[PDB]
Order: sequence, then structure tokens, then C-alpha cells
Amino acid sequence: MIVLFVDFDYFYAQVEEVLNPSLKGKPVVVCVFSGRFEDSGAVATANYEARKFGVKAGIPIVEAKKILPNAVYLPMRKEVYQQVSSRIMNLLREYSEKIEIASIDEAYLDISDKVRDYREAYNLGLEIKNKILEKEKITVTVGISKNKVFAKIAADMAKPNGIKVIDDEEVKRLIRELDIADVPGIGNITAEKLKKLGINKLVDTLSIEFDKLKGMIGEAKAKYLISLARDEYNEPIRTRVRKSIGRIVTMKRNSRNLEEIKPYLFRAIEESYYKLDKRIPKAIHVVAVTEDLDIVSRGRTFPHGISKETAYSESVKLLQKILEEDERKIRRIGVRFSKFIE
DNA sequence: GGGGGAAGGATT
DNA sequence: TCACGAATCCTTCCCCC
Ligand SMILES: Cc1cn([C@H]2C[C@H](O)[C@@H](COP(=O)(O)OP(=O)(O)OP(=O)(O)O)O2)c(=O)[nH]c1=O
Ligand SMILES: *P(=O)(O)OC[C@@H]1CC[C@H](n2ccc(N)nc2=O)O1
Ligand SMILES: [Ca+2]
Ligand SMILES: [Ca+2]
Ligand SMILES: [Mg+2]
Ligand SMILES: [Mg+2]
Ligand SMILES: [Mg+2]
Repeated sequence: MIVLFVDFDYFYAQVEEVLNPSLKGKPVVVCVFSGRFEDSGAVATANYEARKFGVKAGIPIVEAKKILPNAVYLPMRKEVYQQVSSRIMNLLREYSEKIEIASIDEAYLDISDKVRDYREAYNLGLEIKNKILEKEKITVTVGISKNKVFAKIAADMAKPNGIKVIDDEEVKRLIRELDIADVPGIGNITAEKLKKLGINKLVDTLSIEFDKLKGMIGEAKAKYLISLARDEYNEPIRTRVRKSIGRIVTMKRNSRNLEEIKPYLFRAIEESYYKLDKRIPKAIHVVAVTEDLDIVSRGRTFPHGISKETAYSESVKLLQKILEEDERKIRRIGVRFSKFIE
């Protein structure tokens, strides 16, 4: 297997540079509000000219402006970013039938049907970079290796506007030398957890008794890290099929009033059924988040598919059960659907 | 004890 | 941002043989 990973560079701000080329080479900051329009918002992303002086993703725009008051600040245009992304993903599909779209700016390709060496993989990567630049004026970073994990790590090491191969020998080296915290799927927790078990590299997981790891981080992760460390990881490039689909919305205030909560619950159902599309669930859960941010949840499985009308009627019954069996005030409410037909 | 299943916490 | 709330793992609890 040869896997190629593509990560679009500083994507939202780069799209703004493409739609207004006069911006290129000057600081550009894309602002995100998350529906909270009474303030200045936050930096969604900034181009490298802005990052150079400390304007980085996540900081409040009021703080960014104290650093670069004369940068160009643009509110997010999510629908445009999504459209440009979708067009680029379509360009990538021409290079492989085996593609996994991981996010709005990330895709994996299994290119094993077209190349079986890294020199030609690199050439294919160059062609992809040129094609996306030609057609959409977007620069990207390409990572190439023997599996998804090292392909992503390769792109992380090479961005922006990069291309990097991690060949078989470099994989072996990284298994010994790469900080296990930089492995995809390992957050701040887990990382600290296995640092307390003496594990700092992928190779270290081979000198623990397995159940000790497993006990700390769980069976799935343990198997994951060990298979990486043994250089046996080979997960296919494929469209991920969800096991559940849902939506949980925040109410304007705490409530324990059924009639007050219902419109929110119904909104969650409508949004969920849009997401479901042609998928038909046989199970429904109602999920309540209490004011202290705990979860209370109740599910039902049917021997048949759930119509939207049954989703409405059953969700109220489940919510009624939640209200009867727990005394806490509810702040967020929604539904999750699972057990899909076919 | 443990098969079976649901609640709901934990993690990315 | 795409990592606020979705999706997924998985421990704990509980029924009851
Ligand atoms: C997109 C995103 C990344 N991160 C983290 C992941 C990293 O630690 C770091 C950057 O990850 P990256 O993957 O490098 O960010 P990105 O490539 O998706 O974004 P951009 O194109 O704008 O440059 O920030 C978030 O916390 N939230 C997010 O929404
Ligand atoms: P991981 O490697 O740290 O993160 C992997 C993916 C990226 C997004 C998604 N994610 C991460 C963190 C949180 N809090 N929520 C998410 O959905 O995991
Ligand atoms: Ca968001
Ligand atoms: Ca419990
Ligand atoms: Mg990117
Ligand atoms: Mg990304
Ligand atoms: Mg990490």
C-alpha cells in the first residue's frame, strides 16, 4: 500500500486570497462567530503573514487587532469554502477510486493501483499539487507513506506548500524517534496517560504487558498504537459509514417544562432527519444535557424503521421518562439515531 | 459469576 | 477553523439465569 494525504494550506484564509488576489502577501484573518454576533468573534485561521506576528487561530479578534490592527479581517464564508473544497475533492477523485474525505481540507488516497514505488508516488503528488493550483489556485501539502497515519504525519512535517515522502526506512526511524503525542488519534489525555507508563515513542508500546496498556487507554487505541509500532497498520482508505447520526441543541434557558423543551427537541429531530437523508434508523435516543453539563439519556429500538412522525412521538415519551426519573434542570436537548436498515 | 443490554462518562 | 458539539469507545450498573 501507498497512501497519499492532501491538506489544503491555511484553507479558509487561502480561499479569501483566491477570491481577492490583492490580499496575497499581506496579513489576512478569517473571523468566526459561531452564531454569537454581539462581539468581535475569534480567529478561525490566518495566513502565514499574520501568523508571523502572533495572530493565530483561536484568539479573540479584539486581541488579534491589538497585534495587527491593519490586517485584513474577513468574516467566514463557510458555503464558499465548502464549494471550493468540494471541487478540489472532485479533482482528487480522478487520481484514485479509493479516497477518504476526512474534513473540509483533508483527504486520503490509496494510490496503490497506479504506483508501486515512492519515486512515482512523489511524481503523482507533484501532479496533484500542480492540478489543484492550475484549476483552483490553491496550494496544498502532500504527505506520502505506507499507511494513513504516516501519510498525515508527513504532511504535518511539510506544510505549507510542501510534499514529503516517509519511506519504509523513515517509518522505522519514526517508530523509534517520533513523539507518540504527534500520532494522529492521541490527544493530550492518553499522551499523558501513557507517559506515566513510560511510553514516549511508538516503539515503547512493545515493552508493556498489553493489559496494562489496554487498561489505561482502551482496547481500540492499544491495538492501534501497537500495530503502528510493529509496522503492521494497514487500515483501508474508505468512506466512513456512521453508526449514529444526531443533533443536540442548546436551549435559551434551563427548563423542566415539557412544552418549553419540545420545540428544541423537534428542531433537533428535523436537523437529524436532514442529515439521515436516505438512511433509515431503527433506534432512537433522546439525550438531555443538565445545567451542570451531565448527560441523561433514554433509548428505544424498534423492529422496523422510524418514520419522522414516530421520531416525534417516541422522543416525547423518552423525554417524559427523563423528566420523571431525574430532577435536574435541562439545558441542552436532542436525539441520536442508530441501527440503520440495509 | 457472567450473558445480555442500557445508561452515560470519556475521548478525539 | 474542521476540534462546541458530533461521533465513537467503553466502563459501570443492573436484570436475572
Ligand atoms: C481545524 C482545527 C485544528 N486544530 C488544532 C489542530 C492542531 O493542533 C492545530 C492545527 O492543525 P492543522 O491540521 O494543521 O490545521 P488545519 O490545517 O486544519 O488548518 P488550516 O488550514 O487553517 O491551517 O490546531 C484545532 O484545535 N481546532 C480546529 O478546528
Ligand atoms: P486527535 O488526533 O487529537 O483528533 C482527531 C480528530 C480531529 C477532530 C476530532 N476531534 C478532536 C477533538 C475534539 N474535542 N473533538 C473532535 O471531534 O478528532
Ligand atoms: Ca464550528
Ligand atoms: Ca451509571
Ligand atoms: Mg490545512
Ligand atoms: Mg484540517
Ligand atoms: Mg496529539
